[PDB]
Amino acid sequence: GIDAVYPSLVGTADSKAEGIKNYFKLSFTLPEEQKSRTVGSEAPLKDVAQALSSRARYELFTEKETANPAFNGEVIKRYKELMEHGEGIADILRSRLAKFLNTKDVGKRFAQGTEANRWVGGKLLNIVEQDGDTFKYNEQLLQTAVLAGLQWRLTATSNTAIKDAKDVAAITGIDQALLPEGLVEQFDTGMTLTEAVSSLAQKIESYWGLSRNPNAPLGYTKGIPTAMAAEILAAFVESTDVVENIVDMSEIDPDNKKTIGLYTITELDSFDPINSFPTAIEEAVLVNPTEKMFFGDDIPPVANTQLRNPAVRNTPEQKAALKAEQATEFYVHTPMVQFYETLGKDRILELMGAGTLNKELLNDNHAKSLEGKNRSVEDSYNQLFSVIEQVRAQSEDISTVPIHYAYNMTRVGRMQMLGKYNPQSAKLVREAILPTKATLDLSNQNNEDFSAFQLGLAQALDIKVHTMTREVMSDELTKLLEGNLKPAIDMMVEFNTTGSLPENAVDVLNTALGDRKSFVALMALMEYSRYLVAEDKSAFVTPLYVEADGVTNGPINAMMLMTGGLFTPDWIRNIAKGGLFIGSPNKTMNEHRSTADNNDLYQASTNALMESLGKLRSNYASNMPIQSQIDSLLSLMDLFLPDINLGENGALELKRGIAKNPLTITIYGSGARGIAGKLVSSVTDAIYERMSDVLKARAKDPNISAAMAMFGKQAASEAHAEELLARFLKDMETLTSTVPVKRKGVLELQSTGTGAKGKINPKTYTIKGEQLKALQENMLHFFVEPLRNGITQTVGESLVYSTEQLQKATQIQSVVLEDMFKQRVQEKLAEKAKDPTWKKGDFLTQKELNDIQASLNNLAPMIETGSQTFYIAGSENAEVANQVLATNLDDRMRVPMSIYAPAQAGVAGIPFMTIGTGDGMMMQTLSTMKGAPKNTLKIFDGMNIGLNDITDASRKANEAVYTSWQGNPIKNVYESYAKFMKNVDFSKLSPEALEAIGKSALEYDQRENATVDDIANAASLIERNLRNIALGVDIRHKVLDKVNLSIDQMAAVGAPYQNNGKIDLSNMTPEQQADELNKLFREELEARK
DNA sequence: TCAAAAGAAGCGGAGCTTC
Repeated sequence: GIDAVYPSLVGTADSKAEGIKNYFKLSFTLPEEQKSRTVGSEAPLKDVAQALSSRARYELFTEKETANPAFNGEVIKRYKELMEHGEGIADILRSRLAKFLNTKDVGKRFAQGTEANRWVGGKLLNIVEQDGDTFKYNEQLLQTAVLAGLQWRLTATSNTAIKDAKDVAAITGIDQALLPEGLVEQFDTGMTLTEAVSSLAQKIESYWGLSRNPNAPLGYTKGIPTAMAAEILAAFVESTDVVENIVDMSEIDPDNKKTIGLYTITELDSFDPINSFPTAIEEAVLVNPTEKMFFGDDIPPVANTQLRNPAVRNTPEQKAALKAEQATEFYVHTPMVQFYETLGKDRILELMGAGTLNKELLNDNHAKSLEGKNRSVEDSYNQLFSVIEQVRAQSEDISTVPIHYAYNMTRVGRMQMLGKYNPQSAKLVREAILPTKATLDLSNQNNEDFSAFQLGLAQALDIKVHTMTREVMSDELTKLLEGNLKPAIDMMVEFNTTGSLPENAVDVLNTALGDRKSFVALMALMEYSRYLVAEDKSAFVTPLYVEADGVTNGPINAMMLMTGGLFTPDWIRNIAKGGLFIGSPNKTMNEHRSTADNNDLYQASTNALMESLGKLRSNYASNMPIQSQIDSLLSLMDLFLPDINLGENGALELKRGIAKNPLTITIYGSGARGIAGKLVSSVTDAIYERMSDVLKARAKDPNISAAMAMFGKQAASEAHAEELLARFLKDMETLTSTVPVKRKGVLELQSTGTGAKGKINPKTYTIKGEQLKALQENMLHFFVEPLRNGITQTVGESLVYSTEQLQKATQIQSVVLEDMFKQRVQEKLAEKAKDPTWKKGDFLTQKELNDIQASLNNLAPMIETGSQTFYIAGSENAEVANQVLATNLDDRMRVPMSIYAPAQAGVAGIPFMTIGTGDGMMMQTLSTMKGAPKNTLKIFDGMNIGLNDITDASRKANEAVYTSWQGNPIKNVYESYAKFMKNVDFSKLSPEALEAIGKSALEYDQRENATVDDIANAASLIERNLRNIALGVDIRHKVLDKVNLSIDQMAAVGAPYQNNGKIDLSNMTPEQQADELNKLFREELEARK
């Protein structure tokens, strides 16, 4: 079969033969059902080029009757030029093989018997054929691989993952808090070797259309395609389709020896016809294209497995979730597209980005951040227009072309729309392609329709819609439309009348919006002005939406899901700030915020921080030098952060804002040091920006006061702008030269001998490493520490205990799985080494890996809820194989061998379960529950709803929130950890893993003098802890369900979900409610007893 | 801290080494 297709390859397809053995045929086999239309073709480049030569030829080749209408003349012409370029890549490749065969007589040595086809750099020799006194590529495999390479070149960038700080830190080996400025931007805008080759390899093997033989070594099944990828990547470097950049980390940190390769794909012109249809190749080659747009009733198929987690199948309920979301039709809203278009890319960059930095006369570091904001917008813009260019071809009226999007479930159970730039992920696109729409009767402003319309406009305009009633927001929206926004409204009216914009459109918009500016705000100004000129106001069609938005969702979900003790009154008040109201029939978040408590969970945190902060000062009341450090750190923040306000007499006031991100990531398991670095970065980002202001201040006057140029705004006078300049230089002084150190459980100031000193240069200015670290330590001990205590005091110690036990449990388990998998890989390799057909370079077969994985089932690597499946340890590390998989023909581009294997979890257990059983389970529920809202856009912790169904959809959302609150993540972990605890043997563990386990289950002291039996007893103690917590959470949930509850967590609209609790707890203080709930609690315990 | 990983290259044909 396979030999009949490739009968001329070099070698014998028998692992037991003595001479050259051909590992291509030994590792692959023809599939049952055709996957690629090139297998069997003696020249895929020519055949595919012919197939692309005309719509008629295309249709026949793909055995389809009609072809994408986007496949017209211009596109056809661009694809002809691209095919000719494919021949260029092919020629480069053929020439590289020849050079490889000549150097060090590899070719001659290979023909004489040297098994060079097994070297990390010669696996491609498995696809060559004998030709005279040398070898040559098999044209079918080569060309097909080139076709794969062309598709990848056209759409790889758009499919890349977004790299945050964590990623960059892991890649570069530089602490996340110390990354220079545009470093993250530089690495997010390029691909690492692994990222490039991996996606390229996947594409190549896919186009080859064969199947992996389960009994073939991974070194070949994965190696041959990866080796082909490396060569194609090298070829693209030679052709300049791809730019390679070797980043030397020794400059950005003299101690780092890592030199990292970065790969960027030369972008095509935004107006290139290929963009209107960049999947023509993919769609001709693959019978089941996994890269295309979905129009009409061409619905996306349902992913069978969790994203990048083949070991986990999407449960039946999750599959139903995906199906519902993928069936939703999205539509282009022409007015917005025409607006973006009339404004133009350049002006949207000015308006929503940094618009033209050409005046490269602004702080060097600030300039790198501004450049990043521009990129995100620009790429976002071109991607939106490439999409409408294809849509446009589908029909005469682009507003009526239905659009479907593929989705998939992630590790933490979220339904992520696939693709970097889409409605779910890109704000710019979100306002252009919507699933929402409604026909409203706005003829009377007393109608409910108008009231929904106002809600939509107000929320888009940044009015805190969930903090007031419809009525009150109705007045606030009006005062704004007729106020600061009127000039922008009038302009939009003209735009929706003649199609033109003034020359000062950016200024009119920027001035009318102020900090309310955003893409959704542009939609609001657009929709209101459309309504104004509308002929028939009684039937206004708009995609404008209202989002049922979760209030402090993550922290509230955690409190609700993992608090496991008796009920507390602080807890009852605090949980009310998240939508759970006890004894208040039909109460809404709007009434709660305006009538009972105007402070949300972020504020409560900030207020607890302020108290814990004042407390810190007392413990050092006399220590003048410490008081001054705190005061200086507080002074620096007040100088640049809006959330801090030191006032005249010293009154310290804080906004809920400074606790937003920290409260959130502390729920995702973040450490204190990490939070501190985030805050520092905020400060520095603002300083760098103020440095640009100064530059721009003296360019506007060469004599402006240094102080006046930097604080002319914040100040009210001269000597005043001098007081601020005095605080700055002094704050940067004490903060970079002196840092707090915790000794004997007490704080002590220590000099760094690396303080900031010298004449400030507003353009070169930069807060370096040793100075960033200093700010970091001050921020850590004088702000974050008290903030962390405040957070804990707010969410509850009980919840913190649960997350600790959860982390510990999931960690310990991840360790064993990891150590065991690694060991059993070492045992098998130990056998293979005794086999004459095997070689040190080959790894194990997929079968041998599937067996090793199976040998771990009894350790319960999976966590089940009944509707969701989690595999916390799952990952793709290079640690298991610990070896190169393949290199290019120049002995470079050495790609490490990655294997799907369990790894240490760290704190990952927390985010996985809180997100998974929290917002993950909720949205899943919301899209599959009886009467599931239709035509919405779900973004994890919020849902966009068309103006016509905001009431019922919001209520269903709150109901979904309620059923997700019936979850018990700890219980699920208990179930898994308990099975694990009865099959694990801590003596089979290396001292390495045995030590990590001790860290989680044993208190620092007992670690050294700890036997296997010691950590086994402790680990066993953790089982009981979880068992107890799970039992508590379960009682609370049942008890809480017997009382009358009103839930409005997905606030905005004011449609709370009523649980019909029979027991009435109205007319009671939280204290009374706690005692009553505990009576039902103790009572329920007895029941079980 | 979750969402996905992750250094390059001589000599020799793996994996130690130096930057």
